[PDB]
Amino acid sequence: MVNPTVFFDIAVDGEPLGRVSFELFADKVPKTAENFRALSTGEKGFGYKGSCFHRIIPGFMCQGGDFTRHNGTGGKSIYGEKFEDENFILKHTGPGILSMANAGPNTNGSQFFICTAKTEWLDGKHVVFGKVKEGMNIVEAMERFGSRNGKTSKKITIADCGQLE
Amino acid sequence: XLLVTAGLVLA
Repeated sequence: MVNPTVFFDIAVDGEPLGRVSFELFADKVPKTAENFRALSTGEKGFGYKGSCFHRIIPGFMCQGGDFTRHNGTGGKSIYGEKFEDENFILKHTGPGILSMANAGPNTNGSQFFICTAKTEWLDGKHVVFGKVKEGMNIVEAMERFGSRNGKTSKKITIADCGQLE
Repeated sequence: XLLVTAGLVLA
């Protein structure tokens, strides 16, 4: 078995920026990795294609995955609306970690964030399930459109996404 | 503060 790799092509107000690919740790967090993989191919009939990064805070993270409400209040998993915290084996150790956003214990949906710094205060509260494999420079470029309060100055969208391996 | 929540964003 190999860990899946999925990609996102990011656009900034419709202008293509570039591709970010992620390795998902299906060997450590199989259920959380599967959720993200299936939302990236859109195979259940809904997913990340066309959604936006609604909250970006420079030096901290880029948050997206709300494909229903596009504002932090929506999204759902492939398992129903929310699922449990699978485990907290992996930590928020540096730039590039992919982790689940939530609204408290066992409330995982579709929203996630990509860390641009070590965020150890989130350890044990947010399930880490992947990391940026290629395209960290596109994540850095994305950060420039964020602000201290999270609002973005340009619309950052997942123009396309899918599975590579 | 610096959290990543879904619905009530805290400081």
